[PDB]
Amino acid sequence: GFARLKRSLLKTKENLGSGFISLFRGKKIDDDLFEELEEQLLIADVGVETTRKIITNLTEGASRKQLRDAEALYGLLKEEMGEILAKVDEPLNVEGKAPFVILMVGVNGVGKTTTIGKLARQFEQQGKSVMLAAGDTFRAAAVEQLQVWGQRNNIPVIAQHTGADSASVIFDAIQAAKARNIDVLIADTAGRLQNKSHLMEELKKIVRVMKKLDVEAPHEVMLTIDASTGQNAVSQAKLFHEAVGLTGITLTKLDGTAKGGVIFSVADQFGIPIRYIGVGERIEDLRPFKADDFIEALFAR
Amino acid sequence: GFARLKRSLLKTKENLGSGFISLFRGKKIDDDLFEELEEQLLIADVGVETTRKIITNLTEGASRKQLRDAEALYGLLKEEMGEILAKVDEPLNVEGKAPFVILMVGVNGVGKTTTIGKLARQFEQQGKSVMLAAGDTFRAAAVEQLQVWGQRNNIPVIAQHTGADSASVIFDAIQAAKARNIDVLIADAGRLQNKSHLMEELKKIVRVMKKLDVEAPHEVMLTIDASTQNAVSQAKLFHEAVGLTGITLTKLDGTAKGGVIFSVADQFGIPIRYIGVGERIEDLRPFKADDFIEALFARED
Ligand SMILES: N#Cc1ccc2cc[nH]c2c1
Ligand SMILES: N#Cc1ccc2cc[nH]c2c1
Ligand SMILES: N#Cc1ccc2cc[nH]c2c1
Ligand SMILES: N#Cc1ccc2cc[nH]c2c1
Ligand code: NA
Repeated sequence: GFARLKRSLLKTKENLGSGFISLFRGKKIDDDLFEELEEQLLIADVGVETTRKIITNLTEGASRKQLRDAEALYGLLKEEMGEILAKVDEPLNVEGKAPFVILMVGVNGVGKTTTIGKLARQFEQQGKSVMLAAGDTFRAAAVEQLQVWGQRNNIPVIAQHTGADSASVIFDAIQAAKARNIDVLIADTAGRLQNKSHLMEELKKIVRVMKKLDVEAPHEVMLTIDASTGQNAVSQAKLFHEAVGLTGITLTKLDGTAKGGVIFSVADQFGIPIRYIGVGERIEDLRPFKADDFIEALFAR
Repeated sequence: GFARLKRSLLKTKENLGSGFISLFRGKKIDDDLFEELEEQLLIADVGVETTRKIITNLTEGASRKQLRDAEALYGLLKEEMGEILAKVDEPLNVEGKAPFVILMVGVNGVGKTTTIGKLARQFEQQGKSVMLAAGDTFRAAAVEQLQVWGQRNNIPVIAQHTGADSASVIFDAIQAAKARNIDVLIADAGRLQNKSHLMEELKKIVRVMKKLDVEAPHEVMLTIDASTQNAVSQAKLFHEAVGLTGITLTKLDGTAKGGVIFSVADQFGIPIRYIGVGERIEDLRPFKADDFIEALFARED
């Protein structure tokens, strides 16, 4: 089962889920064993504190049943890691708002703009009318590409001149979305790396200006991060969460990275729903995150 | 690849998968719509019981999600139909036995003998040695076709005179396969005229097999023809008569009634090992439920 997800997770599977099978084969449960396991979890980008949590519950659970063969750790690990992901299994529901405003935050070059396009096309396939706000206002090439993408797919894109105030663009977009009975408004934002404090105050300004038109907006604050960037994904999540308060995460580029295990760190450290995972190039490969599917593909033996 | 798979399903896609799109376009979610959808599933050979389950789950999930637009039923239906096939998505693994014995059951004229040849060539291509047993012993023309095929393809075929005891032929083939360290033995009657006979003959075959290897047959594989509820009915008969462990469904291409795969999956819960979607050896595809669903529900809008 799950042949496509298993292929996407091939490099992750070398260290997590099925990768544990060779690590445990014919070993006994002792400190040597748990030390090897901790090393492997850290190599897989699971994170220092998440790994310590797993080893602790795993060691206590082994002791209680007086488990002796390391092979018996497998089911316990699958349960422990499964519960980490279950806590952030919650599909995004955009129904019933006029418009449902998604604020897309995150650094440039990690699939934020790709994710906007795929979400837009999915929502329109669902029968919703979508509009985009080109809030990354100082990147003239990014804004023009977004506008060209909108013209190609008959989706309105609200934009202003290079250097325009992003909070102004997004205000004008909410106003236009409301006038045009738009169901989902997806607002891009700047993702420059220099000067982190400036970007964060810019996002807080956007949120305050939105609330001049709708106090429930933004209805979703969605971070996009790229699994191939390993722990940098965690550090980005922390920065954006502390600044504007995330309500959802999209984790892209799971296919072809050995660092997919960063999902556990993201899930455990923040408890924010992971709404979507990106497991390939298709629109349909931005998949709603389903924890038990992910675990099954990972641990399938 | 995936593009050939989509093309091979175009006729079934008229009414299932992407065939649902025109049905939902601009409609409200009400009983008229669910009635039309139920009728469309039944026409596609999904089956009364399986259709009732799909419609019930879809209706409940639409309510809970508070859906407004019929277009949004598409993703829920893709998930419901995908879950039916996920539950029978276990691949056949023929490795590690001397020989791995596949007992091929099914009626005559549904691609059973074609499937035997394609599997034999696929296994050979993977580096495994293969033997066939001509267990359809009262049909002289069929035995000779199988012998001719084995001659043409340099694969040994164990056979006896017309009217030989099937279980004895298969007994002799397992003996020979074991002596020659053959990796895979594929054993071929499929007469439904007196079904009480055919079924008792299968139980005799299995009993005799177990004299030489208590694990044999390692797989009991039914073959049925997707272009034929006859295929649903043959699976019921063989399922109750013998313990099926796998199912091959042939001729999915060029037929517009692709729902039998869903009815078979849901009613019996037996793994679907292979689907035949064309004339080439490789068009007998190891079944991947996720690939199949994606091809069936592929949409470009
Ligand atoms: N998916 C997606 C996508 C593809 C191209 C562009 C260009 C600007 N935004 C885009 C989004
Ligand atoms: N265009 C624009 C616009 C309109 C109102 C406010 C309020 C704060 N920024 C704004 C920008
Ligand atoms: N693939 C295949 C195939 C087609 C015809 C016969 C007849 C006896 N074995 C057969 C195998
Ligand atoms: N050829 C043949 C054969 C040999 C032994 C037994 C035992 C039961 N059936 C058998 C058939
Ligand atoms: Na499968």
